[PDB]
Amino acid sequence: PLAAYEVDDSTGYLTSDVGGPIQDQTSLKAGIRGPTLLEDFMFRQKIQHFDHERVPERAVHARGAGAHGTFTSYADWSNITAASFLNATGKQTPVFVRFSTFAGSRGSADTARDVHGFATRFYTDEGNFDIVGNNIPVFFIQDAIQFPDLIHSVKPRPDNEIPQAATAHDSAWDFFSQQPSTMHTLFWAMSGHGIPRSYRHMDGFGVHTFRFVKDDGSSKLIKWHFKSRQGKASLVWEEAQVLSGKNADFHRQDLWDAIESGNGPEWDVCVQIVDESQAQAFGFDLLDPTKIIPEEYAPLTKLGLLKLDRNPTNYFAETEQVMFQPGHIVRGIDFTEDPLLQGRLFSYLDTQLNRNGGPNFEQLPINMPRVPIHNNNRDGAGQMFIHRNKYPYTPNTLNSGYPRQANQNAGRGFFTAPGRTASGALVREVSPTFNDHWSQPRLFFNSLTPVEQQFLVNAMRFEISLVKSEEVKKNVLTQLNRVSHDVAVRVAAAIGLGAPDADDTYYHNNKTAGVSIVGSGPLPTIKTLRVGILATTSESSALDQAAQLRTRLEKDGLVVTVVAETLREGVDQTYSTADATGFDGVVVVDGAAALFASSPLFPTGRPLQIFVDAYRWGKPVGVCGGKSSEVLDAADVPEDGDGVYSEESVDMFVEEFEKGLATFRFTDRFALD
Amino acid sequence: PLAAYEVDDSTGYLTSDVGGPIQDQTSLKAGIRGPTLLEDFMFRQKIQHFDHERVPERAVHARGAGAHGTFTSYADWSNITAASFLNATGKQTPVFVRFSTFAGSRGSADTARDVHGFATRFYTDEGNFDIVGNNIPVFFIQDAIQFPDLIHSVKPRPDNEIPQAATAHDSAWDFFSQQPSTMHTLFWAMSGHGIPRSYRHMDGFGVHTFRFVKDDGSSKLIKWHFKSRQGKASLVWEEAQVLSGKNADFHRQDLWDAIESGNGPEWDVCVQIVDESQAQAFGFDLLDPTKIIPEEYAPLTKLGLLKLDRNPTNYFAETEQVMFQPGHIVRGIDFTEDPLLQGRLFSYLDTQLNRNGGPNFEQLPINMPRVPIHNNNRDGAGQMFIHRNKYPYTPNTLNSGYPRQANQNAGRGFFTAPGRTASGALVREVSPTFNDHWSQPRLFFNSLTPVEQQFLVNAMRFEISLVKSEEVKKNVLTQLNRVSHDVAVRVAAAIGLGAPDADDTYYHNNKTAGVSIVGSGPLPTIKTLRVGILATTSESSALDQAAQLRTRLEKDGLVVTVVAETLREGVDQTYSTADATGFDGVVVVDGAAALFASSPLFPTGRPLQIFVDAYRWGKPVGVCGSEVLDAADVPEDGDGVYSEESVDMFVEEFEKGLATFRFTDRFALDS
Amino acid sequence: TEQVMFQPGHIVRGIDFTEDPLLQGRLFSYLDTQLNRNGGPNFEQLPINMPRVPIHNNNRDGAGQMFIHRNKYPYTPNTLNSGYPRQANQNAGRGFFTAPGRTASGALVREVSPTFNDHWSQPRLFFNSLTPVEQQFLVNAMRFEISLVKSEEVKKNVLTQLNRVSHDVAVRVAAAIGLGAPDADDTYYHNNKTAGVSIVGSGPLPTIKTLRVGILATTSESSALDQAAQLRTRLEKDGLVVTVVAETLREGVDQTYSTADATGFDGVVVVDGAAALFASSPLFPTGRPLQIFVDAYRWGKPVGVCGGKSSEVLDAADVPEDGDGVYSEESVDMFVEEFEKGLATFRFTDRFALD
Ligand code: HDD
Ligand code: HDD
Ligand SMILES: [Ca+2]
Ligand SMILES: [Ca+2]
Ligand SMILES: [Ca+2]
Repeated sequence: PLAAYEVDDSTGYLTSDVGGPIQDQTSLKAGIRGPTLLEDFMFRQKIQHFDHERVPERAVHARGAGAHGTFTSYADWSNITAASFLNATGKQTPVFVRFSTFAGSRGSADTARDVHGFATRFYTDEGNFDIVGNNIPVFFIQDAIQFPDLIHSVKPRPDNEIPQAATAHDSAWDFFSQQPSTMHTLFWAMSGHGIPRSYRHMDGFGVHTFRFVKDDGSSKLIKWHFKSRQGKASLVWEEAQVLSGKNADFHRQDLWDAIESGNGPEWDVCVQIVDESQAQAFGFDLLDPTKIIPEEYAPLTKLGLLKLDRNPTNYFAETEQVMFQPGHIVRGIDFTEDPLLQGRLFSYLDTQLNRNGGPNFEQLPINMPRVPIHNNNRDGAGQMFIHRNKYPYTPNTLNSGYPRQANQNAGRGFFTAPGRTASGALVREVSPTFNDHWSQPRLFFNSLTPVEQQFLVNAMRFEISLVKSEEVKKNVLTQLNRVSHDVAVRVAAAIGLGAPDADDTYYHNNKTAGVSIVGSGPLPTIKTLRVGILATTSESSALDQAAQLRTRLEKDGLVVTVVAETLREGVDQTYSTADATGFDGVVVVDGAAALFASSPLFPTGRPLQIFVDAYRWGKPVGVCGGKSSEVLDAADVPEDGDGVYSEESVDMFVEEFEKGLATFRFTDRFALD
Repeated sequence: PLAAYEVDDSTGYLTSDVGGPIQDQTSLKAGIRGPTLLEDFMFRQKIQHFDHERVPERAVHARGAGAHGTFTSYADWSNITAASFLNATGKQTPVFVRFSTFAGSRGSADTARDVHGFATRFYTDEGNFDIVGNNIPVFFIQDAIQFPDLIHSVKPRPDNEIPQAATAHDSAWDFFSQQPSTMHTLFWAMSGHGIPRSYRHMDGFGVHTFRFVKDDGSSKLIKWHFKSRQGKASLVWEEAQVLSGKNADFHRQDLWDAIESGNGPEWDVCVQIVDESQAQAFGFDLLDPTKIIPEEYAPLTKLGLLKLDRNPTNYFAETEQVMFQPGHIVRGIDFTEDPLLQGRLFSYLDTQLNRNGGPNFEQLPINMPRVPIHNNNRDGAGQMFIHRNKYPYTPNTLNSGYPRQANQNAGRGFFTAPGRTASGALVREVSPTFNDHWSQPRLFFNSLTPVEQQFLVNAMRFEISLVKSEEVKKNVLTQLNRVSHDVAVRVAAAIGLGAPDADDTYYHNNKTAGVSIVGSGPLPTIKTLRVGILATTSESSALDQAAQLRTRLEKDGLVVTVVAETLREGVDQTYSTADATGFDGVVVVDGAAALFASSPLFPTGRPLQIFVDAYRWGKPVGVCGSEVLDAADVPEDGDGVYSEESVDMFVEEFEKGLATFRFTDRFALDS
Repeated sequence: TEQVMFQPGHIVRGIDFTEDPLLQGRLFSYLDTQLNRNGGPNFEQLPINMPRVPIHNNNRDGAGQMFIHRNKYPYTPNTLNSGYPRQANQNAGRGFFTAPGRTASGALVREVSPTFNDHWSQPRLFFNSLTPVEQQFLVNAMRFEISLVKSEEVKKNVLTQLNRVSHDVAVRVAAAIGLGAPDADDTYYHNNKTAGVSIVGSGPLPTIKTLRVGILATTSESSALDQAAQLRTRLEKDGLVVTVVAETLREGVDQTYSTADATGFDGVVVVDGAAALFASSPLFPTGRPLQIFVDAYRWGKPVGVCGGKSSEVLDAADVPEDGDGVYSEESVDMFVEEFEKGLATFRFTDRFALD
């Protein structure tokens, strides 16, 4: 896809950047034990390059990972949009997607509790079109001017830069409690959507209302929804924390691996579409980025399929250097007067100057379009083009009036939706239509399962209990209470304050479909899911059972890891490196039962800790071979529990265990208030 | 110390950067539901600043933390060096120190297994002097030109950028096994030195041989050693991994807290001093940065005290922007022909152009000297001075010959040690004197305790089992076996390969003092160490027990956290947020026994897991008030296990255990 | 000077923008372009750019950050820094505020207001307001530049636009470049004038202080230097900058004929003791002394000979004694009094031909 820019070093002699063959292993010296010479250009070119390898990390979403793929349109969508990449059944457009967390710096853990980015570039035949989205459909704030306040509050305290990749400190919760617009996103981040199981098991949302614009100039309002074909799934917090230490790269590795194994993830690219006249028809303002349109009021139209199926060749060149902009817009789409979106337009063009160090960042292979470029932009540091047109001004006669102006009527220009209008004073004021900060957070909460609601309360309990200021904590309970009195009461319990009296202004009982994770049924596929098989070298029997299990499980697309004391034929991982965070389900072969009752080869109690951890975190666990009580009794796991399996028959074991993998989590193991 | 540069925003109205009062909470729009206007300069100035907040992270040592302090000279050292900061008994020089890991990016965890940076700036009355050191006294490679090879191999694989902050992958071990100079630093990194308990519980080393130069021109060869006065301590690996998730900020938080509480860490700044004639006298070449001088051959001389006692005011401005250079040298010190050192001098000047974006990085407050600057450097982006001298060239008459040249005999100039010499062909060749890559790794290994040796084998077992390539794994065994056959046998066992036959060229039995962690006796102080008291709100007796334990422990300078199901008066932390990685010792109060036998307030089994984790990780653990110890399966007769009715008897025992710090009998040994 | 970074966005309370679509865009440009010049976002921290009042805001970090901020809670709204800094606006803290009478209405358009469409009437007003010679100078600048335009079609297109402002201008510029002017097109012609835009019409200068007088002398006669010295004293008293020019430097001589040029002077005086120079030396280029006097005259400057013998200098220069702005007195005092009026007059525009 970027094949034209690739550099092959599978053969040949080392050269400088200017093609002179050289060596690079010993410095030039005055004598064998002498000082290094200034004239050693080999040394200096190589070390200068190294000294300058790094670029500024993104200001937000610094930690992330990307892949190439393809978008395919299901129809000719000319009836609703002029957009070219949507103009034909089966029409294919190359994409590049980067996923990310939000707060953390570029080496922070994938499995922090955070908002996640989901940024998609369509290299369309009428220009690059970016949808720069998140895994959560609403944002914290209602005006782009507040962006640095939010980000300052969420990032580490600036005297000591503590804590990394976390909202669990005074400043973030001070901001949330003083700025109540944040409530809706906060509730999302405190649910399982804050700790998704993988990039593949989350959705993407454009967040803002945009416009679809036909060639005749008429427009409709839309929201983007990228709906996962892998299903929605999350971690539990106490698993996430351990995972952040055991494997900071979990999400990027999961994505890389799924793509390498031929299981590249897929989304349905959907929109909600409503009329301009419905901007305030739903009990809120469609310009307000803190609100969703409940699916009951407007259903998804599936536009096409997004599949990621190709890993990058060089992470830095492709993933680190990709520079998205919501200003990368194409004919057939337009902006709205969402004051959050409005300010983003400025920010993303400006910030790339910081990252790239110069104005020619669109010339980087990953940012280049796949159609010709005709304009009078010139010069700048790092200019890679050699322009032939020596009259780069409009209007001209000396280049015969080229390039020609493009617009609604000619050259398939972008155009602002011609129905759009402005009226009134030039104001720095907030629309009173934006003022209800609480009803939609309550709607979201109502729509979770009882155990899911517990998980969310328990996340707030965790975070707020780490806030040092009593006053901030009181202010936090004040805002929570406006969403739900019960939530305030339950989180106050953990922090030894009293909740304030019920304030019912915004209370209600309504629910909406499609926002719950635990409620979304079993996963539609178990391909790529990870099964750990805990075995031993001390019994040839155990290794036999493991091999039999492997054969049967791998037939169904599961990634099987056999664990034992030491590596050898058929064993993938040692107990020393193994951890429950590494598996979606854990099986002990009964040949290995003795290990679950000391070794220099692994930390004491490791085999049993993996089983106990997996059970406590809600995963399918079991013993295969028929003798289960020694292991289960050691783990305090009840033989009759949901998602606990015990069979002698390998075929029967796997048939039951695979249902448990699709269920994914057994939530009956978590206590409720 | 940087007070002149401080900005106070505790009062006043919001202004732009040019002092015009503004607001910053709502955009300017055409109508109340209208589009944002280009003429909103309040918006654009604020968001432009934010857009440009980030600067490139350091190419290595990107993850770090810093503090201000003071160095105090013990003596007048004029008899060995001309260095002004060492020229009088009791002479004080402000310092700034940054500690770091090595491989990880910004945000990665403090408790990765890694080499650690320990970079010290002395703002002397004769210029800034930097010692840019590590916690390990030898480096991987023997020539600066190999640095990008080492770093590429150790940092994440460049197709997918995995794994973060770790040598546990094919490329690192490919390089190690192909470049055997790496063996000595590798053995250090695979020891407890790879996972120190804090910045305060590690030493600092200059690594290279440098020269001390007297005013009379004569020179001696030296090594810098910063010897911790808190003692040396490490984590265990299985604890460190969890810690990296539970608190990535563990080291920087430990440093911040120690300073805030009046317990700023101290080091004795030391040197080994030897004659120029002894360059090759110790069985290796003093120019070779992969070798130590055993303390048996050359004892340490204490020059003065380094103390850190002041946290920064703004992390970015001070810690992130501090730009160290070994080129920051002062009269009385000189370089050697160490080819690793030689190339560092180029690198650290060049690299600040990347970080700062321009040539005036020395004008940042944290980089400024504390004496006047007189030179003819001019212009450049971000120029902060207004130079009065309009004839900035030498030689001149129009500025009366100023600034004047400084040298050995005038203006206290820096001078290259005058005895230094060069001879021979201009070569890109390695000295044969560098060729022994294995003896000193074996020296180091020999000097560790039996269980220390086991930890190191187990770290290699852990990492090498993750290396996918069979051929790389075999190549690694070939190298380890040249250091020790027994090491190669023991790590080969974990990876299902056969160890190669013993090859005894570099085997020996010698030991050297001062390199072992577990062997270095109990900690000389237990101030700052963390005790978690596990209690319950369901019994008032439990809280009374915890409160009484608190009073007695805090007297002795320990940081006490009382844990229970929920927060209230006397309780610091919930079981939900508590972890054994957060404590140096764990005490259960009798009255809370029931908890160790389910709750919506914390994950199932959390209270007993803390206690069990702590025990298995080697910590002092106890019950104050056998029921608990049974449930935990912790033996009452265990070293570092405590069981006492009386709070006074308990504390007195338990504090002895905190000084011992780790009970290593809890770890299995090979064969 | 090099580092000063101006912005129209540097605005204060009591002033506001208009919807001038040129002004509007400038506001973006000057903030952005400083990133290029400075290489980073902290350009307002350069000494020449700093304000002379306290700065209170939550801008942080960036390359070249020179401040050490004490406020560790730089976000609004906060309680952890007690709500500081406080928002400033019309009603509090002397905030900037957009003029509240300001309003917008209509479609979001990339369209030009028809109110902007007269491009020619005001150029005509400007031209009408210049003096005849001044109009000739303008025509001649156009003649100079347009004759260097190589494309025939461009030159024709230029004549088209010129003709819409003034047919006479089009005809006169066209004569120099060998094309015909298009026929008169009177849509925008008029005879209106406006005050204060003319240079040559704005009367004598109000002060001659700082103006430059070159006195051309010689070392060959000790009387020439005595004359130069008398003139210097008289002229410097009135705050003129006097350069005495001779073949070589010495006490009283400021520069050599070799470095001297008419472009260096607002007026040129020859002391009649130096007449023989105006009639070869290794010390300056052939004919330099006469050339300085001839250039000065032809460029419209006051020129003169002081001492009483003028005819040899004036005749060699083809300058008429009775010319305006040509002076010839024996008396130093009388010479200076006359010459200084010529310096205020500044240029003698009768020396330039009209169409
Ligand atoms: C006005 C400032 C501001 C506001 C209000 C937004 N952000 Fe943004 N965003 C940026 C300022 C910006 C940025 C600082 O300009 C970034 C950082 C790196 C970059 O290229 O743009 C960016 C990064 C960026 C990334 C990473 C892109 C990549 O992977 O390279 C994603 C996914 C988003 N943001 C998503 C959004 C969502 C869904 C928003 C709310 C609807 C949002 N941002 C609000
Ligand atoms: C030729 C390249 C070169 C080589 C051979 C070395 N390094 Fe280095 N080091 C760098 C090039 C580098 C650098 C890339 O230039 C850094 C990164 C950021 C910086 O300011 O300098 C640096 C960072 C740096 C830091 C972080 C300083 C801070 O806290 O800001 C420390 C502590 C060290 N290194 C210490 C060492 C030691 C003890 C070495 C072996 C004796 C050594 N380096 C070899
Ligand atoms: Ca904070
Ligand atoms: Ca690798
Ligand atoms: Ca730059």
